[PDB]
Amino acid sequence: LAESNIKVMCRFRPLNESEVNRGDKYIAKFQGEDTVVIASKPYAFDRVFQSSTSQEQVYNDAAKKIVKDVLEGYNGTIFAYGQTSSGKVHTMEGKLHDPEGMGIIPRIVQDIFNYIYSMENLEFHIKVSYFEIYLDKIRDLLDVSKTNLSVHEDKNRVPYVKGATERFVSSPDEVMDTIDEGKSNRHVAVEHSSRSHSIFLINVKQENTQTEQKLSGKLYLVDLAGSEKVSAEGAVLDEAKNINKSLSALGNVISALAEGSTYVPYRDSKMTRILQDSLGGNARTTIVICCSPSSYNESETKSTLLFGQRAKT
Repeated sequence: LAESNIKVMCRFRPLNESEVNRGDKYIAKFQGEDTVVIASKPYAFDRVFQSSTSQEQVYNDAAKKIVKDVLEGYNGTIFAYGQTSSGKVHTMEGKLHDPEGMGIIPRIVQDIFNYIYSMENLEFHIKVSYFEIYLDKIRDLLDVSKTNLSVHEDKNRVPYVKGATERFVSSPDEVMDTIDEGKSNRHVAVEHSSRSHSIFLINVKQENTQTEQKLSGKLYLVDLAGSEKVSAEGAVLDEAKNINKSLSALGNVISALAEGSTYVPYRDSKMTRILQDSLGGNARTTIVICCSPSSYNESETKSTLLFGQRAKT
C-alpha cells in the first residue's frame, strides 16, 4: 500500500529535584495536546507528552498499535531520538518489571508474549537480531567477531543483513537478556554517549495448524545516537561526522515519505536500506523524540525538536 503513516511524538521529562536546585527555569510552554513552545517558538507534532504522562500511556500512543500490526503480519519501526539526560532510556527501557515504570520495549515484549500465551493450534517463532551502525559499518552486537556485515536483497527484493546473528526466544526474560548482552557491546564514549545507531529486530512468525496459513512480521527498534556539533580530534571526529550524516540520510527518507514524495531515497544509507520494508508504505512508524524541559539544555532540545519536525507532513 502507500499510506505514509509516520507519527512523531515528543516526551518531556520532569526537571527532577537536583536540577531545580542548581538553578533552572522550565522554559517549555504547551498549547494543544500536541504543540510545545520553547523560546516563544511553537513546535507541532502528532502528540506531545508532558511530565505527568505515564509510561503506559506513551506505550499506548506510540507503540501499542504497531505491535498489534506486527502480530497481524505487518512490519513496523520505532525510533528513539534524544540528547543525553533527555529521558530516553527511561522512556525506552525504564525500570523493567515494575509494571508501572517499565518503558516502551519491555511492554512490547510482554504484549507479544501475552498474545502468544493467549492462543493450541498456533505455532510461534520469535527471532531477535541486534546490531549497530558504527562508522558506516554494520557490527553484530551478539557476535562481536562480526564487525563488518553487508546489506543485500533477496529474490523478492526485501533487504537482509548477511551473517547477522539470529537468536530464537521463548520467554520475555529471554528477550531482555539478549538485549542486555548487546548493550554491553554497543559503542559508547566520553557522559555515556552512543557513538553508533543500534537496531533491534523482533521477528514474529506464526503458523495456524488448521488453516495452515502462515504470518511473519518484523518489528525494528532503532536507537538513534544524538547528533553532534563536532569541530580525540581524529577517531572521535570520525564518529561524529557519521552520526550526523546517517541521521541526515534518515531525515531525508522520513521527510520524503511525510511529504508524499514518489521517490523515497532509501538506497542512500545502509540503515534506511535495511529498514526499507519497515519504513513507510503499508508499514507503521513512530519516532519518539525525548527532550529536556531544563534551561541548561535549551540549545539542543531545540535541535531535537527541529529533527522531530522533519517528520511532520
